[PDB]
Amino acid sequence: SVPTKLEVVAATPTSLLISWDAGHWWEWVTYYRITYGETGGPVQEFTVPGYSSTATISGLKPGVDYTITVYAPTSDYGSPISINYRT
Amino acid sequence: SVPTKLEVVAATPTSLLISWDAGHWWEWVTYYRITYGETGGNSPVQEFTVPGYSSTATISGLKPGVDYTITVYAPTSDYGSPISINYRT
Amino acid sequence: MAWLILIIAGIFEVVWAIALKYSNGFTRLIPSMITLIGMLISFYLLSQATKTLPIGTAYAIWTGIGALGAVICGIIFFKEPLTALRIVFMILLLTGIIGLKATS
Amino acid sequence: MAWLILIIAGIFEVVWAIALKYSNGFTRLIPSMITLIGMLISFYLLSQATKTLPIGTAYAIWTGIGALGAVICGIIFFKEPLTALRIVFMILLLTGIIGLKATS
Ligand SMILES: CCCCCCCCCCO[C@@H]1O[C@H](CO)[C@@H](O[C@H]2O[C@H](CO)[C@@H](O)[C@H](O)[C@H]2O)[C@H](O)[C@H]1O
Ligand SMILES: CCCCCCCCCCCC[N+](C)(C)[O-]
Ligand SMILES: CCCCCCCCCCCC[N+](C)(C)[O-]
Repeated sequence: SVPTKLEVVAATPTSLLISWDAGHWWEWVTYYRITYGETGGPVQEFTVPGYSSTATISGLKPGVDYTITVYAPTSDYGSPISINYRT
Repeated sequence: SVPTKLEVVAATPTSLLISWDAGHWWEWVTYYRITYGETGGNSPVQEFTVPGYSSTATISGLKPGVDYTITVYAPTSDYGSPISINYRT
Repeated sequence: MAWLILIIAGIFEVVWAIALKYSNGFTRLIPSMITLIGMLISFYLLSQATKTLPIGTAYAIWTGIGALGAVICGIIFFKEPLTALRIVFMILLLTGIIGLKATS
Repeated sequence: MAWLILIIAGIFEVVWAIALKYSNGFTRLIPSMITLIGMLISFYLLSQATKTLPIGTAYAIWTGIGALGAVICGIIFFKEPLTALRIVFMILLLTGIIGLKATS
């Protein structure tokens, strides 16, 4: 349920501008935790406040395929989201 | 009562460092609001609040060579009247 | 006026209490933001009322309103069993609040 | 032991109550600081004591100690009034609160 529709609004070889649907009203969580890393094999993470539905991922290596995930504060919302994207 | 001994610790053409005597631990307040403006100038005075656990504060973005009047306030004047100074940057 | 603030303060005591449970682990934005604002408003209005009113009187009426409005919200917005005991307990509560105001 | 930390949780409810009276509307540092920490300690120990004890009985003893304790320290520290009527209406009020929270 929350969150959903993780996309890549814009992307350079070293940066991805992701977004998602925070739901509405009763589903808006306090914060999201965005993680990124190579789809192969340490992950890096950051957190955005729950009111904002976009996030920017920087410092990526061009040409490498990245898996981006957006987690809700708890599992009591509706499973995480995960997408793959090559810079 | 409080605050007490408002002085300019450090000064720069564009910035002033100010300090005051917060008093005893039963005299401490939860915030001071500080006021600074060109003395006599037609410009209204700028203002910002400082945590009451601090006896100092830095005032930035000042016109060099202009005289300013700084004032430190307690939350209420029931404690002590506000203290003011005049410093030329 | 100090009593008017206490009434409003006790009103916000229950709203952040019900918004705390409508929030999960302090995770739902809209409920969590109603708990913090509600708390800050409740505690602020209480500190104002205690500037001029006795602390033991201000605390009791503050908790009393929050406890009273909690039952009024449970009976109405939750389908709560209305007990003869709860009625007389609520009566004792409003009796004490109105009584303290009259002895100001 | 879960009861004793509930008593202490109610004692700190009196702590931040008297401190809130000394803060003069969250203006005087240290009383305004004993108040903030006093209710976080109270809320924490309460959530710990409520994790074992009945949520209804735990709250009734939680605010009961805090309410009565606020009335006692007020009439002592701040020389708050001690009228025959006021203590009667406080009893009615405090029992009304202790009643509604117990029957929940
Ligand atoms: C948790 C305990 C510690 C938390 C304390 C937090 C205090 C809030 C910080 C700012 O406080 C407010 O700032 C206003 C700034 O404007 C002040 O109004 C002042 O400013 C007006 C004009 O600006 C003046 O006319 C008034 O005399 C004067 O009340 C006023 O003092 C105060 O409400
Ligand atoms: C640091 C111990 C925890 C409690 C805080 C109490 C003291 C905080 C304020 C210190 C005094 C502020 N002052 C007067 C120096 O500006
Ligand atoms: C207004 C006249 C009646 C006043 C008393 C109403 C309630 C009496 C019955 C309470 C019974 C509950 N319990 C647990 C004590 O048995």
